[PDB]
Amino acid sequence: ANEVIKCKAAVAWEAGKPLSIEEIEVAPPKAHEVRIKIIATAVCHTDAYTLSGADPEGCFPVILGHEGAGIVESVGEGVTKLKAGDTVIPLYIPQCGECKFCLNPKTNLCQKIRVTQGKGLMPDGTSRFTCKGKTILHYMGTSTFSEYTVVADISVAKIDPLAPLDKVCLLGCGISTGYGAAVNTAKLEPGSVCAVFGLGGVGLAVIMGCKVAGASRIIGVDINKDKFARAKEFGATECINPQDFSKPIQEVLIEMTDGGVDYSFECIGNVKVMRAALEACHKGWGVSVVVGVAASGEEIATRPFQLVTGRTWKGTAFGGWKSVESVPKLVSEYMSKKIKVDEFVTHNLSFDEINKAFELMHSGKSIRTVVKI
Amino acid sequence: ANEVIKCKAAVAWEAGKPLSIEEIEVAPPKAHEVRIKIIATAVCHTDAYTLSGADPEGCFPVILGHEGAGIVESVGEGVTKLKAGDTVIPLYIPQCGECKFCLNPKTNLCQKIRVTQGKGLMPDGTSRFTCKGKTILHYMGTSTFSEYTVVADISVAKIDPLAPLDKVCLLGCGISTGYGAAVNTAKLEPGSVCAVFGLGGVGLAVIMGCKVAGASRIIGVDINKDKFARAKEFGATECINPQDFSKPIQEVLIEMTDGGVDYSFECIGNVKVMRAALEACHKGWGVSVVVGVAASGEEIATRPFQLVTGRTWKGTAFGGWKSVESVPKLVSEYMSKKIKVDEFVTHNLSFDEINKAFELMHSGKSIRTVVKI
Ligand SMILES: [K+]
Ligand SMILES: [K+]
Ligand SMILES: [Zn+2]
Ligand SMILES: [Zn+2]
Ligand SMILES: [Zn+2]
Ligand SMILES: [Zn+2]
Repeated sequence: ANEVIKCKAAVAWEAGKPLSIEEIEVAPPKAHEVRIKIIATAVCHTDAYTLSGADPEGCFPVILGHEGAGIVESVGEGVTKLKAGDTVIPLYIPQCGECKFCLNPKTNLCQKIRVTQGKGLMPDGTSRFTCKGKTILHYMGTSTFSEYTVVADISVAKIDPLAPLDKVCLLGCGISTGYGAAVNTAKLEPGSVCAVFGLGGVGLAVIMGCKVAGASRIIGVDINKDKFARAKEFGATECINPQDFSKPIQEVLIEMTDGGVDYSFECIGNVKVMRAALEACHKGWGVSVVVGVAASGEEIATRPFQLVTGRTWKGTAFGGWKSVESVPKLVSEYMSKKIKVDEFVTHNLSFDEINKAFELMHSGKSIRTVVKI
Repeated sequence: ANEVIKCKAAVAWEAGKPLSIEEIEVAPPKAHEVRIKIIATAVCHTDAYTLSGADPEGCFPVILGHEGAGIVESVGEGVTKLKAGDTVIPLYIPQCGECKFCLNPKTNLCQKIRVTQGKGLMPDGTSRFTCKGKTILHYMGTSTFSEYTVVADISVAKIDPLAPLDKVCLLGCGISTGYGAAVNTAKLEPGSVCAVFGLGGVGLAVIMGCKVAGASRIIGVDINKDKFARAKEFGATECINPQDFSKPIQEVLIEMTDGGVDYSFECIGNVKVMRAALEACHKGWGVSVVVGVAASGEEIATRPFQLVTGRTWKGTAFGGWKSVESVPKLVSEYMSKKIKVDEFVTHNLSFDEINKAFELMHSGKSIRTVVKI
């Protein structure tokens, strides 16, 4: 029978502090749960946001991480679609396929287990993690910063067994989110003129998506010009640094596109840039998609005139992908060379050096650092 | 040859004062212009707004009015599509049919004459109105509060000769705007749950559109319960007065619809209500359409979280209808009984009593007052 597993995990004991590599215990999977051996994981801006303590919903102690890939170690009772050995990717956006959201083609926001997930617990209201006599919380239903994690059986995507996990773990959030923002949320048409604010992992994926969709122009926008080279490699036709201008960035974009862009994407999480992204859109048919997650309490604003005269304000979560059915297809698109993933990896580290990944992100030198468990 | 015409018109010499019935001179139609004999007109909230003086770009003196219907009296050089005797409706939203906007299926905001129109002038930068030696400005390119008006030849919809002008003049703005907001901007699907804020002419037209689209639930929202009866007559499944609840109206609507509405429409021009309308929308797929025009400088706001979790913020102008090609079709839908127009008329007055139409505006079980020229 499935026994308790003693392994290593990067525990976040408290907000504002680095992660600590600890010996933890991972309980066996209960009914409709799956225990996964994490092979590779990466750090997303969101993991850092929660660790900072700025997240009102953040609770400690906790095992963070939501971009990962591994192998099913064991399954709980009732689980038949998955078995030991299956290659998988943990999902923070599950897909029960039965709730009103899963049944509605216009959304991917399954609500079946959100309450418990928000509390860092499995669907039955308890955690499978313990460390030095203390209960350790789950995070985003995935907790990938551990040699072994337990997730709800609806939070699992079974993928191509030949997929390189040290690469597809990135489809766990960043890449999928930006890519989906373009082809799912915006559904931009061939020839579209697009602007992408923020040239990090998500922004690059948006550009990637705009290129796949056939955009005629893709303008990258970032104050850090060191991000331009890679942005162009991904498809950006040109990049502009807001600091090189003495007028609001939206005015710059309107000027260089004769009215504004057809589609804009904010991939930073800055409400001011969000307003700018909307206002840089063309009158009559422009559409701006909010992809980044802004700090709590912060509000976006603009004059209703902007909407009345034709612009549309949208947002997206995990690129609008119905997770369980989509993630496997995204992996296949990677395997068939339709989308890029390898190009997103700028650094590689061992599990013990996971804090360097946070350091590299904060310093803005990297796009994605893959951590080998 | 076309002579100067001496006729009656309701002139607004200054803001805050009643319109004055004056005897004016209407110059003949210059190149690509059309002089129309106005048979019937009505007052829209926008006319009242401009007259109030609370409008920054509102100039004086001016001949207001933009909801009208009449007959072509004469046309200027180069006009071949229209001729004396044609039955028409003046358009504040043109359709030159050649600009980037007119050629784009996603918008109806022709820009060919926007600049001159905003200045109360014809395309050539001059006005065709004079009174007591003073030049009188045009308004919204229509100036229907006159026995005769002159408009750009692209601001004309040629309609069914059998149409009752004392009725279809309302298709000049109010009805068409609300109706189009539902079927063009929202494009709501059968069975949709809707909420309409503001139960005036525009609001009722939105309700009408929701019913035509097959909406299942249509909740009218207004602080004036006197507007509910007619709202139900037009199709509202129920009406609620925000003042009857302690909780913010969006929370009330979310509770009533188990999550929020599929589509909301703000038909008041209040940024606070626009925010409530958006937040009253269901997670994952809710859409809110701003139909009302807010006061200058005022802005709408919300937490980006609302968009990231699936809601969309939109707006509309004249219901998104390509004016010249759509108005004739709308007249035909009225003639074939697909939509209502007669039910919007709550009062009838003579031209000299036009000021009462404005008095009736500031309150009531009054929707539209048709002024017989
Ligand atoms: K689209
Ligand atoms: K729709
Ligand atoms: Zn993430
Ligand atoms: Zn579900
Ligand atoms: Zn045009
Ligand atoms: Zn109007």
